Amino acid sequence: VVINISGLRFETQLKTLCQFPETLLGDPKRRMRYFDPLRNEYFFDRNRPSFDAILYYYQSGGRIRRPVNVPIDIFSEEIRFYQLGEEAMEKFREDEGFLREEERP
Amino acid sequence: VVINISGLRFETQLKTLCQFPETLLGDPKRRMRYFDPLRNEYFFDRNRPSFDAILYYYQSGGRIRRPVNVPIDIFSEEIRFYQLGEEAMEKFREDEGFLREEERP
Amino acid sequence: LQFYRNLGKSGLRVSCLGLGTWVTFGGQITDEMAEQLMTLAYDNGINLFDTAEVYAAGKAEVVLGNIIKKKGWRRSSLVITTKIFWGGKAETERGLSRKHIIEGLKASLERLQLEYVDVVFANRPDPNTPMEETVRAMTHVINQGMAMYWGTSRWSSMEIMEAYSVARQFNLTPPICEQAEYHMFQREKVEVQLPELFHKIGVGAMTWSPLACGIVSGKYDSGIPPYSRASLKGYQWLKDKILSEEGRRQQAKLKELQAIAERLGCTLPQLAIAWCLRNEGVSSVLLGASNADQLMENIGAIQVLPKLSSSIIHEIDSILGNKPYS
Amino acid sequence: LQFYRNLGKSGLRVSCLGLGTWVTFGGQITDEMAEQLMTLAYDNGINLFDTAEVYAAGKAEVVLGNIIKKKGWRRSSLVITTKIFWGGKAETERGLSRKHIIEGLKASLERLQLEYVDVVFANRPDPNTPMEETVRAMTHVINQGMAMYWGTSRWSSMEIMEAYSVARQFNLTPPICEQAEYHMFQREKVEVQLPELFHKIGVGAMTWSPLACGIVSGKYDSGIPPYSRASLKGYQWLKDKILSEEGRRQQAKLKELQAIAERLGCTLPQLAIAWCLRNEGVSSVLLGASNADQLMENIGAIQVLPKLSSSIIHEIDSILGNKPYS
Amino acid sequence: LQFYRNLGKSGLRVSCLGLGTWVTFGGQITDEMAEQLMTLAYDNGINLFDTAEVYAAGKAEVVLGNIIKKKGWRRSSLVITTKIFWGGKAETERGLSRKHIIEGLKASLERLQLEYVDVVFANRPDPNTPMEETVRAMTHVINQGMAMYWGTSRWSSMEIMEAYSVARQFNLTPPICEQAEYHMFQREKVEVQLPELFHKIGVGAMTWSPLACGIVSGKYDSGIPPYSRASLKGYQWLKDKILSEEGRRQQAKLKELQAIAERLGCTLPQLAIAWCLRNEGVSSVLLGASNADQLMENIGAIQVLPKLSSSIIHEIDSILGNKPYS
Amino acid sequence: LQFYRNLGKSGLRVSCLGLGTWVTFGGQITDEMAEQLMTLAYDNGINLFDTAEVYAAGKAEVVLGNIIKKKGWRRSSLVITTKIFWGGKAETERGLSRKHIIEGLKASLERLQLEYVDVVFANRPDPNTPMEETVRAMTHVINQGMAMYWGTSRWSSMEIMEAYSVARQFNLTPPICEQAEYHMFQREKVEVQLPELFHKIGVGAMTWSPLACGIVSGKYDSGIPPYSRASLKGYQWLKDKILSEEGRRQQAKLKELQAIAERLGCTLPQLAIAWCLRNEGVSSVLLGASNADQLMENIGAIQVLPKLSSSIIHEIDSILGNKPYS
Ligand SMILES: NC(=O)c1ccc[n+]([C@@H]2O[C@H](COP(=O)([O-])OP(=O)(O)OC[C@H]3O[C@@H](n4cnc5c(N)ncnc54)[C@H](OP(=O)(O)O)[C@@H]3O)[C@@H](O)[C@H]2O)c1
Ligand SMILES: NC(=O)c1ccc[n+]([C@@H]2O[C@H](COP(=O)([O-])OP(=O)(O)OC[C@H]3O[C@@H](n4cnc5c(N)ncnc54)[C@H](OP(=O)(O)O)[C@@H]3O)[C@@H](O)[C@H]2O)c1
Ligand SMILES: NC(=O)c1ccc[n+]([C@@H]2O[C@H](COP(=O)([O-])OP(=O)(O)OC[C@H]3O[C@@H](n4cnc5c(N)ncnc54)[C@H](OP(=O)(O)O)[C@@H]3O)[C@@H](O)[C@H]2O)c1
Ligand SMILES: NC(=O)c1ccc[n+]([C@@H]2O[C@H](COP(=O)([O-])OP(=O)(O)OC[C@H]3O[C@@H](n4cnc5c(N)ncnc54)[C@H](OP(=O)(O)O)[C@@H]3O)[C@@H](O)[C@H]2O)c1
Repeated sequence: VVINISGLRFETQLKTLCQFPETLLGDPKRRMRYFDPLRNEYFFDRNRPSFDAILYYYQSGGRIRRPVNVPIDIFSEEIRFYQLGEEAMEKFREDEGFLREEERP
Repeated sequence: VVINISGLRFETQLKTLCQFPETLLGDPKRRMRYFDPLRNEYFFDRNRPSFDAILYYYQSGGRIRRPVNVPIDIFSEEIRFYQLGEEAMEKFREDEGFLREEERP
Repeated sequence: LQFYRNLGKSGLRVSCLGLGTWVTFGGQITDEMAEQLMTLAYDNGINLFDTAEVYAAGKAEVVLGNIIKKKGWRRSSLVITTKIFWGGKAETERGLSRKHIIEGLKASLERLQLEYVDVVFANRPDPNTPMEETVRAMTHVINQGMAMYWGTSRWSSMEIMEAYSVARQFNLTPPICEQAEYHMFQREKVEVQLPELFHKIGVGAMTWSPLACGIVSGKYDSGIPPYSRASLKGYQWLKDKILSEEGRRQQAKLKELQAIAERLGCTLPQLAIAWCLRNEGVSSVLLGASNADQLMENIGAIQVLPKLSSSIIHEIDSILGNKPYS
Repeated sequence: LQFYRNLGKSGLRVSCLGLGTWVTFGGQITDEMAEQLMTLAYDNGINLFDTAEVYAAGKAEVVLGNIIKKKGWRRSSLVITTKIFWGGKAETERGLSRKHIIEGLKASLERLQLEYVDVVFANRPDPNTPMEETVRAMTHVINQGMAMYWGTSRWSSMEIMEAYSVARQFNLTPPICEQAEYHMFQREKVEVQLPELFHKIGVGAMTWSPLACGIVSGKYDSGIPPYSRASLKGYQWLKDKILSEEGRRQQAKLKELQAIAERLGCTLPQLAIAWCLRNEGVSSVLLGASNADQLMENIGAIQVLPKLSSSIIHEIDSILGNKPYS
Repeated sequence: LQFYRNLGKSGLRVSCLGLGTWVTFGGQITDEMAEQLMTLAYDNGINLFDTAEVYAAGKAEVVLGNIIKKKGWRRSSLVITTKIFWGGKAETERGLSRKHIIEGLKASLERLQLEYVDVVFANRPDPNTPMEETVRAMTHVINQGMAMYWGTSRWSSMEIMEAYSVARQFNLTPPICEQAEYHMFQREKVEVQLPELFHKIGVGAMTWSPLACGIVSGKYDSGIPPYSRASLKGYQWLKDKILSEEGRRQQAKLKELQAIAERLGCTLPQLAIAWCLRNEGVSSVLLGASNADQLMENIGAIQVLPKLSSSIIHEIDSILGNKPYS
Repeated sequence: LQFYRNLGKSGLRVSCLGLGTWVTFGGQITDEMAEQLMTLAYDNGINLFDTAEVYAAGKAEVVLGNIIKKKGWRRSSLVITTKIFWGGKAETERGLSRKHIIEGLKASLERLQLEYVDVVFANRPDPNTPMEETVRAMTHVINQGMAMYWGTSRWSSMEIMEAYSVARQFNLTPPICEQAEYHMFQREKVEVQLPELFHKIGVGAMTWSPLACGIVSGKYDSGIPPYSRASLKGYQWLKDKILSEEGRRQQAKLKELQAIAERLGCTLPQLAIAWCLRNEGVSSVLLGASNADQLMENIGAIQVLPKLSSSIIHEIDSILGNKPYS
């Protein structure tokens, strides 16, 4: 499949995106509204360098990084937009060091 | 629309550039002299990594960053060349920390 | 609803019913019944006429090309299709190679006496020929003028997506349609797979054999009537499907649908044709008839479709029970 | 200024006036007046001749192809256009599909008895056919030799930009022209929209009906003269626009422009034709006449254009008052 | 194993033996032996027939086109090839330029009386013409209809990879086959080089001269028999290769392989043909015969191939000893 | 050195001398001298023959096409060129538009009675037509079969680089040659500009008028001889260039080069032709003659070229003194 993040071409296999069949890119009915049948690709008008770490999340199999240039209020929206889930949202948490507050007894 | 910043293809929607209908890229009579009717794109011969933060200004809706590699005397010219306005120029000011001098009584 | 609808997302406007061609034309029925069968179908607004090059070993086209030559219809008012696959005993005369598409369409454009067909169909998928050769060959016959569009038939939903990813890469033409079998007992492919391709890439659906070769026609409850389809040679595979316990269970399921036919003032073929047309993901239904009194009652099944409410649909689903898992 | 100018930014050199074709050719006027009308227009430097396939139900082309066959003019010295859209009663005979462009241009190349037209026009936009099919079909008839260029007609400024973004993507040919209505009472599109496309992508403008079918001709103040355009059948829509209060207000606005005509030694049609040619964003004006004495006074309106100073323009704007917001 | 196999990865289905053409057709043998030689080869399942335009100075094609015209075989059941290179004394009549491919195939399509050949071969590589001109010229004759595929002959494995990198860049058609010499004494190219191209890009191999012009036929041990190939004029280069000490050492190596022939109930040509077909990287073997009793024993070498076990292969390698370094 | 060399980097093999066509063919000389002039030039190895469609108002081609029809030469052994530019009085009959290239080559392929020319030349650059239209039009006549290559003439070195950057973008065909004037008094363009294009993109050079229409022929020292080129009508511009003081200064510079001609056993035209061929950046020289005794001494100037040492070149440079600044 070919994904076109506002001009930057990312091109990966289909079985890589099918590892997580609940996200935006994994569900063939949620990503179907971003198709482009003239160029045979998916076109997202999002931030460019933030998708280099979203695609590596699918390729590595679950790890979440953060690129150095993109700030935290930007990269916390791309995880919210691509619908990676709270499992992936909390894996982004302790990678930045900020542990969530424990539930009071 | 397709924008070709000296070899790097940036491709965004038209309604994103129409959010700011006073800039260079928002005015269809000021950007019309940079058209290229053989490839159907706009060709600017400017600095390459400085446009990644200009396009994000339109996409996010007003925020101005600065990429880490480009110095301040370079990025202060691209805001002057793309005609983002003094509203966007002063939003670049306190992002770098340098507050402008107050008017004397 | 609409009579003349688009074939998928292309520009071709087809009637929602289309007279097909099989054992009837050039085989079972005579030649004078055939010219009678076309003139009372063309006058009722149907313009889509199908054939292929394996039907009657290349004699179904000579009896179809002779009618249009004699009746004097304008070529611009018709839509003629043609399928390419088995049309020879040799080894290099069956396949989807570049040598057979170019030769098979050229030889089947002299039996039809035309200069171009409207859609040229790939009759079944070929595993030996690569997909780049079949898309390049079908684009060559379109650009030479021998056709106008092309489509697939009996291809899976992956090989239609594979013959589109090639065409958007090498700057060729993608297919516009797909022929998939559809009736009340084979409703898997046209209901869960092809409506996803219509939204993604824009292919249509042109369903064939809506009465399952006369099984849903209700004539096969007490046995085999004489001069039927199953009573001809070469159709033992049909007769062994209705004499078996599986077909008689379908005949047991046709008794209740007989009661729903008379409730709406129609017969059971007029329900089964209009049952297929209840969607928007189906662009045309290819009919088939043996005589005039069979056909004129089948074209009348357009008016049954506004009577097809959601209640009659929801309980026909209860009688059949083969609703696919969505 | 210049007589022979380029059609937009293409290489075609057209005369700034061009004899059109409507109800006159093959309909209203006879066939001997038609051959008289062409020979005294071709001799005055006009080479651009228009027709279509809906005019006189396909009889305006047979009376145009018979003149060029008889008079013996070289095909290389003329420019013949043709529009494609409504040319049949059937459903598959009107549209901008691939089946109608290829067939409609081929059938309209036997009524003209030519081998190719120069520009083939899309007469109005089709919403059912996708834009990729119409650009691929118009590039197919150019490459087969049946045309030389193509252009749009009555398309908006967005669908001309959409049929250019496709052609620059799939390596096809973009359009070169656009036919938009232009006179003193419809000056919106050719003044604020099409001069932006001429600078961006390079299409031209070939305006049609400059006298608004004889409304600006000044013959419609006291009523309907006999043997006029409004006195023919099928033109009640024209007659109800001049009998209404809106048209008589335009007739009230034609009384003052009558005074500006005689000041410059011309009549009111000779002003209205040369008023359209005052720009550089208009490449040609398609005329129309019913007899010889109508036409030779219309071709004489070239010399009125160097008399058209900025003062006469600025106060004609005051009389009309329909200057579009720039 | 399989009789009809694909030509590489294309869609063309060829018989594993194919009757070639050299000095025999139009030269050495007569015309009545030639028609006899084709009818008893076409009836045994062989459809692949080769020629070129340098054979017999353009007379091997007139004797091949006259047979198919007279015998009345369907063109869709045959596969006819043709090579382009030397076919004129002038300077602009030999090469792989655009002027010679288009003219040489057009003139060799009147000696064959056909309308298209199936594969058109480049007979040897041209160093003067750039690779972009030869790929653009071979794609032009395919799109005009004069051929169906194209392939190289005697090209190295780098110039086949260079004529593929061009075709995948300018959106042209790559070659599908390659003719490389292959017998027991020239087995370098088809064993270590061409099996790598079949996995990488998908070209085939169509080997020529499997008996080394009769050297492996065993008739050249005691000298030159009369009416042989070496006993004709213009073949001193052949006779000096078997009279030399190098050829007699091969004749010394043919004495032991004579013993392995009679062990398996065959003769030595029936071993040498079926020795070439032991691979899957070879798609066809181009035969050659002078009379009927030569040919029918050569087509019989299909059944020798299932007798070709790994033991007989491994010790034939011991007798020859020219196994290439893998 | 080499007689038959490549035209630039293409595959066309041309003789280094080529018989041209101007005022001689169809004009000045008769028709029996013309057939005599071609048969004694074709027999000396020259295959390149030039014409255009402005020469003799379209009569230089009818006298050239009649010779090849009568003499019975094979079309595959010749190279015929043709230039397109001014061939009509109308406005739409001169230019490099798509309408004139397609029509002008089609009308000039009936005066030549051929089916295709080898190279079709653009005779001078057109400023009105954009470069994308002329490259798309020349690729259309190549793909239709009406030509084989194309080239420019009198274009600057920027517009050849502009008609190459377009062709490598839209996947079209770039030009292969360029016709630039070259003799001892106009040596600017072919010495400092065109050798850079031969290394960059690979165009050739086909120089025209090597004797400057007979000025270097040495016949113009004592005045105007009768029946010369300057003694014909329409050539006052030539006569005013040799009667002026600038031309007589060249005649003063021809007296010393007369002494260098007799030293090498040749005459002054045999030096001036072989002076042009001293490079490798020039692929052919287009000659011109009025009778047989003029021509056979000009073809003999091949053997003068191995006598052209570096010493005779270095002092011819001293006599002329117009060596361009490199
Ligand atoms: N793309 C492919 O691979 C493919 C393959 C096969 C066919 N097709 C297409 O499918 C099309 C449809 O063919 P089909 O015959 O199978 O469709 P069908 O409608 O299922 O078969 C109708 C058959 O039943 C009979 N019949 C029709 N209406 C009847 C009625 N009211 N009462 C009693 N009998 C009635 C007719 O005569 P009888 O009573 O004598 O039976 C007719 O032969 C063909 O024309 C062909 O173009 C395509
Ligand atoms: N692309 C499209 O969709 C489209 C659609 C329609 C038309 N067109 C083109 O538009 C072209 C122009 O047609 P048109 O007739 O509407 O143009 P027009 O110039 O506005 O109409 C002129 C009419 O008025 C009359 N007339 C002209 N000069 C006159 C004068 N001095 N005095 C009195 N009467 C005069 C003529 O005869 P009467 O007095 O009898 O009226 C003529 O019929 C047509 O030829 C057609 O090619 C294009
Ligand atoms: N692409 C290229 O550059 C190229 C070049 C040359 C040829 N080729 C192709 O190669 C093909 C094969 O030609 P080829 O003749 O060299 O193949 P070959 O099989 O090596 O030569 C067979 C020759 O030996 C003789 N022969 C065959 N079987 C025999 C048997 N059992 N006993 C005794 N003699 C037998 C035949 O008659 P004789 O006994 O009289 O010899 C025949 O002439 C040609 O047809 C041509 O199409 C291609
Ligand atoms: N691409 C373009 O724009 C263009 C334009 C013009 C021409 N051309 C080409 O240029 C080619 C060359 O034409 P050209 O005539 O100008 O070449 P040229 O060689 O400079 O002119 C030779 C003229 O001088 C005379 N002549 C030749 N050899 C002679 C000799 N030993 N002694 C005395 N007189 C001799 C001949 O007869 P006379 O004594 O009677 O003069 C001939 O007319 C033409 O054929 C045409 O194809 C191209």
